Amino acid sequence: TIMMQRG
Amino acid sequence: PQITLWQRPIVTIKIGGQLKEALLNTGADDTVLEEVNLPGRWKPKLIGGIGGFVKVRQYDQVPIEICGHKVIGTVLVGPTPTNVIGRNLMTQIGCTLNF
Amino acid sequence: PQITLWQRPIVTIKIGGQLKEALLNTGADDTVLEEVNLPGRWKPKLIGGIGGFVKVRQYDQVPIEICGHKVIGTVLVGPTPTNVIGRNLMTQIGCTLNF
Repeated sequence: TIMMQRG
Repeated sequence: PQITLWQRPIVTIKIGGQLKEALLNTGADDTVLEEVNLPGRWKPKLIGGIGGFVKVRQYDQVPIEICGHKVIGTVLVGPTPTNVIGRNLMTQIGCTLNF
Repeated sequence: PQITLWQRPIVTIKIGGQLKEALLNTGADDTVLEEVNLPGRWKPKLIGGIGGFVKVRQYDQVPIEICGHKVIGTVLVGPTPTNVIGRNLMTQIGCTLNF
Protein backbone atom coordinates (compact mmCIF):
# COMPACT_ATOMS: atom_id res chain seq x y z
CA THR A 1 0.00 0.00 0.00
CA ILE A 2 1.70 3.16 1.17
CA MET A 3 4.79 3.11 3.14
CA MET A 4 6.53 5.89 4.94
CA GLN A 5 7.59 6.06 8.54
CA ARG A 6 8.63 8.94 10.80
CA GLY A 7 11.39 8.86 13.42
CA PRO B 1 18.44 16.27 -10.23
CA GLN B 2 20.26 13.69 -8.12
CA ILE B 3 18.72 13.61 -4.61
CA THR B 4 20.70 11.98 -1.77
CA LEU B 5 18.79 10.42 1.12
CA TRP B 6 20.48 11.84 4.24
CA GLN B 7 17.35 14.04 4.54
CA ARG B 8 13.67 13.27 3.69
CA PRO B 9 13.26 13.73 -0.11
CA ILE B 10 10.84 16.67 0.01
CA VAL B 11 10.16 18.53 -3.18
CA THR B 12 7.93 21.36 -4.46
CA ILE B 13 4.94 20.46 -6.60
CA LYS B 14 2.34 22.57 -8.44
CA ILE B 15 -1.14 21.10 -8.28
CA GLY B 16 -4.62 22.53 -9.00
CA GLY B 17 -3.26 26.10 -9.06
CA GLN B 18 -1.37 25.72 -5.74
CA LEU B 19 2.28 25.32 -4.67
CA LYS B 20 2.80 22.47 -2.18
CA GLU B 21 5.55 20.30 -0.61
CA ALA B 22 5.50 16.52 -0.87
CA LEU B 23 7.72 13.50 -0.08
CA LEU B 24 9.16 11.30 -2.89
CA ASN B 25 8.02 7.98 -1.47
CA THR B 26 9.17 4.81 -3.28
CA GLY B 27 7.41 2.75 -0.55
CA ALA B 28 4.07 4.25 -1.66
CA ASP B 29 2.08 2.85 -4.60
CA ASP B 30 -0.08 5.93 -4.95
CA THR B 31 0.14 9.66 -4.62
CA VAL B 32 -1.89 11.10 -1.77
CA LEU B 33 -2.27 14.83 -1.23
CA GLU B 34 -4.30 16.88 1.25
CA GLU B 35 -6.06 20.29 1.06
CA VAL B 36 -6.28 20.53 -2.76
CA ASN B 37 -9.64 21.24 -4.56
CA LEU B 38 -9.28 19.62 -7.98
CA PRO B 39 -11.80 20.20 -10.82
CA GLY B 40 -13.51 17.45 -12.75
CA ARG B 41 -14.74 13.99 -11.90
CA TRP B 42 -13.69 11.66 -9.12
CA LYS B 43 -14.54 8.28 -7.58
CA PRO B 44 -14.08 7.18 -3.94
CA LYS B 45 -11.16 4.86 -3.24
CA LEU B 46 -10.35 2.96 -0.06
CA ILE B 47 -6.64 3.01 0.87
CA GLY B 48 -4.48 1.92 3.82
CA GLY B 49 -6.07 -1.11 5.49
CA ILE B 50 -4.17 -1.26 8.76
CA GLY B 51 -6.74 -0.51 11.58
CA GLY B 52 -9.45 0.16 9.00
CA PHE B 53 -9.48 1.82 5.59
CA VAL B 54 -9.33 5.56 4.73
CA LYS B 55 -11.62 6.76 1.97
CA VAL B 56 -10.17 9.30 -0.47
CA ARG B 57 -11.22 10.88 -3.77
CA GLN B 58 -9.41 9.44 -6.79
CA TYR B 59 -8.84 11.88 -9.63
CA ASP B 60 -7.46 10.42 -12.86
CA GLN B 61 -5.07 11.97 -15.33
CA VAL B 62 -4.28 15.00 -13.18
CA PRO B 63 -1.83 17.56 -14.59
CA ILE B 64 0.86 18.08 -11.94
CA GLU B 65 4.31 19.68 -11.88
CA ILE B 66 6.82 17.80 -9.72
CA CYS B 67 10.11 19.51 -9.21
CA GLY B 68 9.81 21.26 -12.61
CA HIS B 69 8.56 18.24 -14.57
CA LYS B 70 5.03 18.61 -15.99
CA VAL B 71 3.40 15.22 -15.91
CA ILE B 72 0.02 13.54 -15.70
CA GLY B 73 -1.14 10.96 -13.18
CA THR B 74 -3.72 9.71 -10.69
CA VAL B 75 -3.94 11.81 -7.53
CA LEU B 76 -5.73 10.69 -4.42
CA VAL B 77 -7.12 13.57 -2.35
CA GLY B 78 -7.67 13.06 1.37
CA PRO B 79 -6.16 13.60 4.82
CA THR B 80 -2.59 12.40 5.02
CA PRO B 81 0.11 12.94 7.69
CA THR B 82 2.46 13.99 4.87
CA ASN B 83 1.76 14.80 1.16
CA VAL B 84 3.16 11.80 -0.69
CA ILE B 85 4.37 11.43 -4.29
CA GLY B 86 4.08 7.67 -4.94
CA ARG B 87 5.61 5.45 -7.58
CA ASN B 88 2.73 6.16 -9.99
CA LEU B 89 4.02 9.71 -10.49
CA MET B 90 7.72 9.00 -9.98
CA THR B 91 7.53 6.74 -13.07
CA GLN B 92 6.06 9.67 -15.01
CA ILE B 93 8.88 12.09 -14.15
CA GLY B 94 11.38 9.31 -15.04
CA CYS B 95 12.59 8.95 -11.44
CA THR B 96 14.83 5.95 -10.61
CA LEU B 97 16.78 4.64 -7.65
CA ASN B 98 20.52 4.37 -8.37
CA PHE B 99 23.49 2.87 -6.56
CA PRO C 1 22.04 -0.72 -10.59
CA GLN C 2 19.28 1.60 -11.82
CA ILE C 3 15.81 0.55 -10.48
CA THR C 4 12.69 1.93 -12.23
CA LEU C 5 9.54 2.35 -10.15
CA TRP C 6 6.81 0.66 -12.26
CA GLN C 7 6.90 -2.14 -9.68
CA ARG C 8 7.70 -2.13 -5.96
CA PRO C 9 11.49 -1.84 -5.48
CA ILE C 10 11.97 -5.14 -3.64
CA VAL C 11 15.52 -6.36 -3.29
CA THR C 12 17.41 -9.25 -1.71
CA ILE C 13 19.35 -8.59 1.47
CA LYS C 14 21.56 -10.72 3.68
CA ILE C 15 21.34 -10.20 7.43
CA GLY C 16 22.10 -12.25 10.56
CA GLY C 17 23.03 -15.25 8.38
CA GLN C 18 19.68 -15.23 6.48
CA LEU C 19 18.54 -14.28 2.95
CA LYS C 20 15.51 -11.95 2.98
CA GLU C 21 13.49 -9.61 0.71
CA ALA C 22 12.94 -5.97 1.59
CA LEU C 23 11.35 -2.81 0.11
CA LEU C 24 13.65 0.19 -0.78
CA ASN C 25 11.56 2.86 0.93
CA THR C 26 12.62 6.50 0.61
CA GLY C 27 9.55 7.47 2.67
CA ALA C 28 10.92 5.57 5.69
CA ASP C 29 13.52 7.06 8.04
CA ASP C 30 14.58 3.73 9.49
CA THR C 31 15.05 0.15 8.44
CA VAL C 32 12.63 -2.33 9.99
CA LEU C 33 12.83 -6.08 9.56
CA GLU C 34 10.88 -9.01 10.98
CA GLU C 35 11.84 -12.64 11.83
CA VAL C 36 15.56 -11.91 12.14
CA ASN C 37 17.65 -12.99 15.13
CA LEU C 38 20.62 -10.66 15.58
CA PRO C 39 23.44 -11.17 18.07
CA GLY C 40 24.76 -8.48 20.40
CA ARG C 41 23.22 -5.60 22.33
CA TRP C 42 19.93 -3.83 21.68
CA LYS C 43 17.65 -1.18 23.20
CA PRO C 44 13.87 -0.76 22.82
CA LYS C 45 12.72 1.93 20.39
CA LEU C 46 9.16 3.21 19.88
CA ILE C 47 8.20 3.79 16.24
CA GLY C 48 5.04 4.63 14.29
CA GLY C 49 2.73 6.87 16.31
CA ILE C 50 -0.52 6.71 14.36
CA GLY C 51 -3.00 4.72 16.58
CA GLY C 52 -0.34 4.20 19.26
CA PHE C 53 3.35 3.26 19.12
CA VAL C 54 5.06 -0.01 18.13
CA LYS C 55 8.02 -1.09 20.22
CA VAL C 56 10.95 -2.68 18.39
CA ARG C 57 14.54 -3.69 19.23
CA GLN C 58 17.15 -1.26 17.92
CA TYR C 59 20.42 -2.84 16.94
CA ASP C 60 23.21 -0.44 16.05
CA GLN C 61 26.00 -0.89 13.55
CA VAL C 62 24.60 -4.09 12.02
CA PRO C 63 26.53 -5.60 9.10
CA ILE C 64 24.04 -6.10 6.26
CA GLU C 65 24.38 -6.83 2.54
CA ILE C 66 21.83 -4.98 0.38
CA CYS C 67 21.72 -5.99 -3.21
CA GLY C 68 25.43 -6.93 -3.29
CA HIS C 69 26.58 -4.00 -1.17
CA LYS C 70 28.08 -4.83 2.25
CA VAL C 71 27.25 -1.95 4.59
CA ILE C 72 26.65 -1.13 8.25
CA GLY C 73 23.72 0.59 9.90
CA THR C 74 20.97 0.57 12.53
CA VAL C 75 18.38 -2.17 12.04
CA LEU C 76 15.10 -2.13 13.92
CA VAL C 77 13.74 -5.64 14.53
CA GLY C 78 10.07 -6.25 15.12
CA PRO C 79 6.68 -6.90 13.54
CA THR C 80 6.33 -5.22 10.16
CA PRO C 81 3.73 -5.54 7.38
CA THR C 82 6.72 -5.88 5.09
CA ASN C 83 10.55 -5.66 5.44
CA VAL C 84 11.67 -2.10 4.88
CA ILE C 85 15.06 -0.70 3.88
CA GLY C 86 14.94 2.94 5.07
CA ARG C 87 16.98 6.00 4.18
CA ASN C 88 19.49 5.25 6.98
CA LEU C 89 20.73 2.26 4.95
CA MET C 90 20.09 3.62 1.45
CA THR C 91 22.66 6.36 2.23
CA GLN C 92 25.19 3.70 3.18
CA ILE C 93 24.84 1.88 -0.14
CA GLY C 94 25.06 5.25 -1.96
CA CYS C 95 21.48 5.06 -3.27
CA THR C 96 19.99 8.24 -4.82
CA LEU C 97 16.79 9.28 -6.60
CA ASN C 98 17.45 10.53 -10.12
CA PHE C 99 15.36 12.23 -12.78
